[PDB]
Amino acid sequence: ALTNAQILAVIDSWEETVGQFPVITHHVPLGGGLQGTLHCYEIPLAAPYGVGFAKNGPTRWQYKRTINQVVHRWGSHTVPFLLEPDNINGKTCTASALCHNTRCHNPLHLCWESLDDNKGRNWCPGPNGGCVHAVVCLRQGPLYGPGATVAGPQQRGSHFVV
Amino acid sequence: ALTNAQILAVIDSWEETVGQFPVITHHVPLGGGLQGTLHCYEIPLAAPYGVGFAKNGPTRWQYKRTINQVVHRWGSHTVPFLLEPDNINGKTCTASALCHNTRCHNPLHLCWESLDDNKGRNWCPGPNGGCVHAVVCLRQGPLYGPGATVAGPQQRGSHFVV
DNA sequence: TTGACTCTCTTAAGAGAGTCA
DNA sequence: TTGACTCTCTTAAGAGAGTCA
Ligand code: NA
Ligand code: NA
Ligand SMILES: [Zn+2]
Ligand SMILES: [Zn+2]
Ligand SMILES: [Zn+2]
Ligand SMILES: [Zn+2]
Repeated sequence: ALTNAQILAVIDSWEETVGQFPVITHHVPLGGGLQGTLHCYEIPLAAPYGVGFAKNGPTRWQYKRTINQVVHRWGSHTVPFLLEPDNINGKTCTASALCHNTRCHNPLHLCWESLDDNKGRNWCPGPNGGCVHAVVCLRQGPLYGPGATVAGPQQRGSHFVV
Repeated sequence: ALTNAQILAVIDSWEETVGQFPVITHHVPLGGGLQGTLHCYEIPLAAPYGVGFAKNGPTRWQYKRTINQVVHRWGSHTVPFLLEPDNINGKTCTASALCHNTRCHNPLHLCWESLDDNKGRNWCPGPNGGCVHAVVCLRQGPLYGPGATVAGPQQRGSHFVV
């Protein structure tokens, strides 16, 4: 809600509930042929999910609290960042899952950045493979690699140059 | 159904028309602090665009040919790949602009790959900065870099471990 | 046969808000 | 107040199809 005290209360309440979510260990590529371990705090697959949480889509949830008899609701991954600017360079700030695990709500696996930065982490080589993100990646992106291109650049005639 | 000859004729007509688009020289980052040159053949900003071309959206165009009284239409960037498979690994193949210049229709600047591979090139370090794309990038992606993250992973209490 | 417009849809990273009990 | 559902929207890389003359 409006007051700093109320916001801190929201963050602390959210952390307590998510702190009780099942902790699941995931072993992950770091880049450079190295492997690491992440501990994700995963929201349940079906109701009940936890105090204040409800599912609004297959892998979308919201956190709800009643303050001053008014209902305040936020995207379930956004709560750690309620005290942060909600935009940057004219772009909306988004909750960005460093572990690439949508059910995870571990705030140590989340950052707050533009949707472009967020998406781009899917192709990052990872913290031991050359990641240059200022807020460093926790793992190599799931989509990093040579790709599966069907056809490359080509022309039939002689009208074009690179 | 259009024959291979008819399809080849469509590709030849497209190349002949696009080859007359204005050719614009762009200096671009290659990665590794190096600079290169790309020559883009750019569709005009407003009508007329060229024989067979029409704008269906702000930066979307289609190419149309009528053959034996039947109207055929294709996405304007897809024509170089009409003789290629149209899906791979169960994913639709898409025209992927290696020059990251949407108005460009230079077929030497296009490849044919899944939408995920396509998008991921936005963050590639480039052909001289460590690109691992099997069909190599022509330049460093416009979104490669440290990013502009507003807040990193953090907790208020002690409920979480990484 | 052709040009110049119109509209809506896909994907996978993200969101807001309403209806009931 | 709290829980468990419903619906649609945003972005930036990509698409298909209709109307009229
Ligand atoms: Na993400
Ligand atoms: Na692209
Ligand atoms: Zn996680
Ligand atoms: Zn990274
Ligand atoms: Zn180009
Ligand atoms: Zn590349």
